[PDB]
This record gives sequence, structure tokens and C-alpha cells, in this order.
Amino acid sequence: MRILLATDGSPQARGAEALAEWLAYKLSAPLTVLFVVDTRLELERALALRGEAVLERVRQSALAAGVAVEAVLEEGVPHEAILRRARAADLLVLGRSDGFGGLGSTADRVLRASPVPVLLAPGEPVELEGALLGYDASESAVRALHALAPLARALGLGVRVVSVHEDPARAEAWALEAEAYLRDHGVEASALVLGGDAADHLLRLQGPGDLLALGAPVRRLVFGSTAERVIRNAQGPVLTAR
Amino acid sequence: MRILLATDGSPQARGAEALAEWLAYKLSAPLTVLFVVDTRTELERALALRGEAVLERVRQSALAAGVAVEAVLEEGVPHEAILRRARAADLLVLGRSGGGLGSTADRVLRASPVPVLLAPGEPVELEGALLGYDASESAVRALHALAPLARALGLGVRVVSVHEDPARAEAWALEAEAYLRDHGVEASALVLGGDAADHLLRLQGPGDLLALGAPVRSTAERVIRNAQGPVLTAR
Repeated sequence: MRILLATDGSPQARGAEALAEWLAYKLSAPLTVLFVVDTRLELERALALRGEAVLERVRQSALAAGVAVEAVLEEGVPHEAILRRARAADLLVLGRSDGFGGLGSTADRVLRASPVPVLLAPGEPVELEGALLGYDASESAVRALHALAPLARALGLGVRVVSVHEDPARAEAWALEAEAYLRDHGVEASALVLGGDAADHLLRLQGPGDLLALGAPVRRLVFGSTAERVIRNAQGPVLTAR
Repeated sequence: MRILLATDGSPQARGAEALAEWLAYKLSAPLTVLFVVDTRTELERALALRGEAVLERVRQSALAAGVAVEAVLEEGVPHEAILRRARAADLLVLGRSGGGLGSTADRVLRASPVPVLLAPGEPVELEGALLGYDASESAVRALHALAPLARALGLGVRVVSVHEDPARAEAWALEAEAYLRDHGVEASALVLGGDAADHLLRLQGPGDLLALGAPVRSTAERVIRNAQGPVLTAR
């Protein structure tokens, strides 16, 4: 399992960088760190001088942590490079820093065409104590379900499945289908059947210590969707898939 | 990893039944066999009876082969059931036809949430494997789906990239090649020009697993429609 960390050196990305090194550490997986000198913005040597620095900073912080790491410097449009590099990965980790969920234009573009799940980390690091899954049995929820299972299993996290619908019978079938799958993959889980507003529940249910997984399909990558409000207001790490 | 085998019983499914049971035994993965009485008083008891004969038949084989197995009898439309049950699986296995893409298989492979393995009618153990790769989203999906299967079956993977511009084909082949080696699979790229479809079809021996990305709607169709060996599709 190969992890890809895309960081822009900023302080807001410190969380993502930290969460990637920890994940690589736990999962015992190799880690690739990518800095993309935004050529768009001579003085370029300045934007490029820092990138190398940001890399060595992150690179050795991991080398020390005992994580197989490789640093990669590149120049050009960030999301373009991030998306290309993602094909050689299984999990993509980004630092939060109006675009989707206020993640900015770059992170916004990545989420729109990433070949793999995308982990959105909060600014301030933290310890993963649990996990949850927003599930409605839609294609992107299924991918989120499948992406979450191995991570939950390896990190020892129980998973609270969260289904929301006007009809409790529909929502119960979804929650159970997903709970069954997680159990069939060695994950401890429960099914929460609720009504009302999905984003409210998910935001209520997730503390800074919880990893929330949810599908984020292109048709719901617009301001106002459930996924959009969750990611924008998420307190802890969010795992998305399409 | 959960493997879902969809078998209609016919001879044109003995290949899927064996491959599925074989993949299960080899990956120590639970197998879920599904039979669907195509409803679409009389025939009822008859069809259902057979379905249970087919299911009970595959079950004993899996057991005798030492594989955690489960059989399910469903009533309704085949693809709708298979696609629904597919949500709880990681890999799906169907027989080519009721000798190519049949009604069901075609609907299924165009909408499955997970990799679809189409097996020929005539059984056979996988000895080799190849991947058609062009760096498209579907191919990346195929690439990622293949790796775990190849390593678990101890199979080398011939990575095939075909384009007019060799520099482009090269970039693709090496990308797919490095991914596999990074995931503990032996692989060597074959960079070509010309027609991808014919090369892939020419290169696949009935004992080879050919992986490629499923069509968005073509290279993929041509290959899936003429494959002489097991095909693995992903979207």
C-alpha cells in the first residue's frame, strides 16, 4: 500500500503531513512526499528554494520516524502533478489549505478527478480513536466503504455506520449492508439509523479524534451538498472517494 | 476479500465456477455463490429446484475443496441481483455467456462497483497474466485490481501499453510496471505501436488473465467480445 502526501509547506498542512507519516508508520507502508512549485505564480528560484526545504523537513521527520520515504520536487500546476502522481498511489493525503469545502482551488480540483481515495486532514494533528462511515449504498459510498475497511482494520478502529433517510426501513438496510461488509473484513461495527439532516448528524457524531469516511461524487461536489458541508466543517480527518 | 460467483448452471459457466472456487482456495477467501431464478405455479418449482441443485452442487465442491462457502438463491432480474450483491463483494466472477458477452454479463460489467472477472466456458488454471494499460482512470482501476490477484497467485504480469507516440506508450508502461513492483509483483512492460486490441488479443493465451479497464461506452469492447481467456475488468 503506497501513500502519497502532497504538501504546500504552509502551517495549515502540518496536520496532513503529520497524519501521513503516522499512517505510513502504523500501516508500515512506503511514503511519497510531493511538493509542487507553482510555476504559474528569476524569482522562481525562491518558490523552488523553499520546496526543497519543505521536502527535507518532512522527509527526515519521517526517515527518523522509521518510515520508508521518498521526496519529490516538481514544477507546474499542483493539482495536475498531484493527480498524475496519485496513479502510483493507493491513498492520497492533503492539508486543508474558496472552492469545495473551502479547501481551495487546488485541493478542489484533486477531489474532482483523483484515481484514489483522498484523505483530508485538519490543521492541528491528533490521535485517531475511532471512525465512521456515511453510507447510502450509492456507488461512491461503496467505494468509501471499501477504502475505509482496511484502514480501520489496520489501525484497530471500530466503525459507526451512519445512514440517513426519511424512511427508517431504507436507512436500516443501508446501515446493515455496510456493517455486514465491515464485519466480513475483520472490522468491529455498528449501524446507526437516523432521519433529519445527514450533515448535522455526521458533524455531531465526529469529534477531532474520529476519521469520517464518505463518498463525494462529482454531482455532489457543489456548494451545499451533504459532503460539502461535512468537509467544510469537519473537526477530524475525512476520507473521501468517488 | 469476499469473492462473489454468479452462476446460472449451464456449461457456459463451469469456467466461472472453477475459477471462482480456485481463486477462493488460493486466496483463502470466502466465496459467495449466487443463483438467480429469472422469473421474467409451474416453471417456478422447476427453476428454483435447479437453482438449488446448481447451488448445492457448487457448495459441496467448495467445501470438498476446503473453502468457506455460502449459497444464495434469488428471485428477480439477474443483473439487478448480481449488481446489488456485488456491493458486498470485492471481486465478482461470471461466465462469459448464457461464445461471448451475454445479456447479463454485459449489463453487470458496465455497472459493477467492483472488478469483474469474465471466465471462458471451458475451465482452466491461470498460469500467466497481462494488463492493457493507458493511464486512463479505468486502466488505473484495472492496474490496482490486478496487483493483489497476481501476487496471491504468484503470477508475473506483462504490462502492455500501445500508442502511436512511443514516448507516450513508454511512460505508461513504466508507470504500470513500477506500481506493480512497488506492490510485490514481478512485471515487465511491452511497449508497442499499432492496434492495442489485436495485440492484447494476440498476446493472451487461454491460460492468461487479461486485465483492462471497462468501457465508459472501443478497445475494451473489442477485447471483451473476443477474449479467448479469462478477462478482469474494472471501472
